[PDB]
Amino acid sequence: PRKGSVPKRDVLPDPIHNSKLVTKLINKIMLDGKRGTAQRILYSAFDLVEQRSGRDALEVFEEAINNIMPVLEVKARRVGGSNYQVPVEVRPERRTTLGLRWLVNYARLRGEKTMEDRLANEILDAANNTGGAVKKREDTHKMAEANKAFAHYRW
Amino acid sequence: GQKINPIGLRVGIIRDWEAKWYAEKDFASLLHEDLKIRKFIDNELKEASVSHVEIERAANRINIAIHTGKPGMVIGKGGSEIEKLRNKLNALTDKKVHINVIEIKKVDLDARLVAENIARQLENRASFRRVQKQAITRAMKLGAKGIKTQVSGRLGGADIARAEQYSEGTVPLHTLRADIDYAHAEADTTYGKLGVKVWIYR
Amino acid sequence: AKTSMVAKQQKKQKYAVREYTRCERCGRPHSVYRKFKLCRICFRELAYKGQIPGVRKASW
Amino acid sequence: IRIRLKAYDHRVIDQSAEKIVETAKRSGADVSGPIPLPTEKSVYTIIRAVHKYKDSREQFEQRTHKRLIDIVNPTPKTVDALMGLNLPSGVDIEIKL
Amino acid sequence: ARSIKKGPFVDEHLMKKVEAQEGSEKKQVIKTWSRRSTIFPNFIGHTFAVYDGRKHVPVYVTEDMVGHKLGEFAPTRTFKGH
Amino acid sequence: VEYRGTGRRKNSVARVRLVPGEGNITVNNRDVREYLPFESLILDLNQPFDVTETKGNYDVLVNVHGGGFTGQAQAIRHGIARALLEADPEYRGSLKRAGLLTRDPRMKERKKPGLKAARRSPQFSKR
Amino acid sequence: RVERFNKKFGL
RNA sequence: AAGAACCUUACCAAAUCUUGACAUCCUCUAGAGAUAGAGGACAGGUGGUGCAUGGUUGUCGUCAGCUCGUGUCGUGAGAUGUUGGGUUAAGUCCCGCAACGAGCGCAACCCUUAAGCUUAGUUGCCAUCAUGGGCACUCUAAGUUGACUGCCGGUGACAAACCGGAGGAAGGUGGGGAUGACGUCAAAUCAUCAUGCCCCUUAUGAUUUGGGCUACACACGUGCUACAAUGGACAAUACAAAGGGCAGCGAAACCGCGAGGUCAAGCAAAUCCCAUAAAGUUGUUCUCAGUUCGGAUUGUAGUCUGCAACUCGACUACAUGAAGCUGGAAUCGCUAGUAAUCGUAGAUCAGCAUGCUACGGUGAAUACGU
Ligand SMILES: [Zn+2]
Repeated sequence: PRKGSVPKRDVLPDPIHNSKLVTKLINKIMLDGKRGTAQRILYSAFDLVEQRSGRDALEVFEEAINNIMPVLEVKARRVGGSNYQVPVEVRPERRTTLGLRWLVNYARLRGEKTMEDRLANEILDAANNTGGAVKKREDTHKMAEANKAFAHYRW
Repeated sequence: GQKINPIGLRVGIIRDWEAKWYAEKDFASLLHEDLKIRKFIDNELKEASVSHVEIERAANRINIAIHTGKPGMVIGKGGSEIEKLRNKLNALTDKKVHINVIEIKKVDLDARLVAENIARQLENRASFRRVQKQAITRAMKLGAKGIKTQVSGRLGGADIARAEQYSEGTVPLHTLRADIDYAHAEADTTYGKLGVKVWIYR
Repeated sequence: AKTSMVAKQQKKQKYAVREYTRCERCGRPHSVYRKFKLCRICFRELAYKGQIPGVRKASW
Repeated sequence: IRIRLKAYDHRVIDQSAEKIVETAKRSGADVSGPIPLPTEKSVYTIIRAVHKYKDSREQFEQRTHKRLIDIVNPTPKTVDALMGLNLPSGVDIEIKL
Repeated sequence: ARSIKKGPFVDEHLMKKVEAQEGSEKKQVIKTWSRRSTIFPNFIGHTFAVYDGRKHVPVYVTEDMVGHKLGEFAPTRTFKGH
Repeated sequence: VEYRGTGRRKNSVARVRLVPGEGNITVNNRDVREYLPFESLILDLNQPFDVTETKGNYDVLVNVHGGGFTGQAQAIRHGIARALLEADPEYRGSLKRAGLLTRDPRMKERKKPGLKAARRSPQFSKR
Repeated sequence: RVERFNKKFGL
């Protein structure tokens, strides 16, 4: 807004895994205002995945949100007959908003049945640099490359 | 419809209703009982200077207080006509006790009497710029902190209607704790209806 | 119109499905309370002068 | 002995209640201090416009305040003040004996 | 509709002028307004002139009408096409 | 030898009664893990107990009224902490730095007319 | 129809 | 329009009426029924013109404005003040300056919300005890506390202010309301009401029955229900508030597969009733198909209110099983307990809501900047 800036809202850790990267992933999972049926989907997919792969539940999830952290990205201006897409560098707290919704809306776009395991097959494929969520820090990373020419039009 | 009836911003706050009584049932009868009589002092005492009526109930009998800026007229010598209304209202289906005449002296500081020494001077065809400019003119001498006035409509015949407001002193309408009076009226003439609205602050 | 239709509503009609209220100040059918017998114009035009007990505005 | 207090304004419902409870404390009898009971707010929204403008409305209301008073030792001379009618014309008292 | 415990509703004068030629020679059409009364078996054979608002239009009561109302068989609106 | 405190949150009122004992919390004839349905609320209504570092020293003994499960699981935590500046009031420097002696005034908002909600306008088409 | 009517009521 | 089967009802056809359906002064009998047979001074109009009015109302817009006296400047129209350096949500404040002051606005005085403290203890509350007894706890509501850039650092010497800090329940007009300047639009309203001018007066007035506003090739505005697996279904199991209630809420019992019926306590109501909150939670289950999804449309058989649900009311049982797989061009709301979903409650009301005015439970995501 014009007048200035504001804070955000600072959420207290999970009961169990003891991070705030799993409270801010329920707020991406929650919908319509129902934190009941979002905490089935998020503790039934740390142990629907913890079987499949024999290391911890939180180091195969937290490497599943660090292949997805887009480091560059495009923003726009106009010219007067063209409208060029500039590439800007991404802050250290916006890469954590996008990795966590590039992982949860690339899960309703999947052909499994119950979203215990869509979210479960997407934290284990995305841990190996592959599939849906983690081409999209690659969709979004040529566009900051193709446009490497228009960088001087920056702010 | 831009601004708000200074009795309406100010009842409850610093004003008190002109019907101080209580009913749960019989509210639909005990209210329209009063309109039935209040509109009877509004044709019976039309030619005297009354500016409020209250209607106070206790144990199946009423206690009215007409405020009559010109007493002497309302009563009669020896109370001979303050009772002649009392036997006129008891035909309002009860015995209607205790008419009580209080007198107002500074008779130009009342938005109901002022409003009508204007509104009745226009049906006798006075100018509309000196009927009002002489009551902004009487009422700061008596002590007002601010008076304001306005006539409205077909002023002097003219086929197009305007509003012509003169004013004086401080009349702070928006402040809540300040007590401000007001009253419409309306003159009727060869041309239609006039709109006299007076506003006194003190 | 009015002054013909109100004097056929202060008149007990056949079947008591047939008592429409119709305000007892002006005559208007149209939005009329029971606790007052006063439509939406007259409640506001009377509760401003102050002649309806216990009423003020509401600011909660 | 159980009595009730009503009025649309609170200014004469304590000016009344705690005015005449020591009309009982006059003689030999003691009464429970007045107990306030849940008061009610009714509310009616109407249309400001005489014609076609919903969305511009106006609200009003009307309350009723209630008050409790009960005494614990009536004498032959503690209810002969029952008709001490001095309440200021708005209040409505409820006696049930 | 009406109920089991209430009967059928017939308008109290559509019966008397029908049970007044109980045993009579011929049937002349009966002049009605009561579109709202039900049809009994008694009417079977009658041709009533009901009211559709401006004209009494006639229909003759048969035995497949014997649970209906008198005015289901008399249009009120007119609509030829657009 | 029990301490006292009322805390409110959002139209729930809960009266809490700190005693000397071991970790356990009973609410309205019930064990709160039958009372509270998420493990999210039973972690932070003993937030007071990890800021002062008296993790297990008390049995809790709550009485609740109003609201739903969040506002009751949260009017409580304002009892546990407004009954522990009553035992050692010199605890009060640090139970107030975690922001735990705020009543939290954020209530539910009036509905306004000609709007479909507090702040939700009707759909605008201009033509 | 005629029989149905009488049966439902009593006639 | 905060309630169209009659009435409402201001339109239609038939059946009818003349000082009038309303002021004022002088039990049987024909009938769809009103109605009948028995036992003049004048009213009146929901007729016309909102471009002849008064009152009331939207709008730009809660935007920071809109001027006046007296002085000066200008041949005058006009200007100044009201600009300028700063800052503020704010013509809000300081400083400067041919202006010096003042009015309407702005803020604040008003409510309702977030911590307390005296007064009080039924109908409320239940700590210390077996509901007796208690006023603690919390609730109710009167009085009265409280929030002012008071204080404390350091950038400003335009001087205001600005960022941070510490007592605090809340910190910088706390959160939300009422509160709507001068004028603009010859905006809306002669139909709620009153009314100048012009019309009608065996009618353009008046009373009934029935019809109509519910008409359907179609095009638009506001909503509602869904297209499912964060779902269906059918079982155990918790937790709110805000309000209505006399010829009106209407319990427990019984009867019904169900809408609901018959009996009937108590309550003019902090006591009693409406009143189960539904989301939620623990479970069995179904496993991607126009499906157990979805609930339109019809035939049937019923329940209620009412003189009467035929045109044309809500509900329930059984059968019927429609289009709909997340939306073209473009378009809308919302900055916090708000958006989204979920349920309750009121006014109109015999009867009928998906609409309007309220109320609380669960409750996010983002605001780099300009
Ligand atoms: Zn009216």
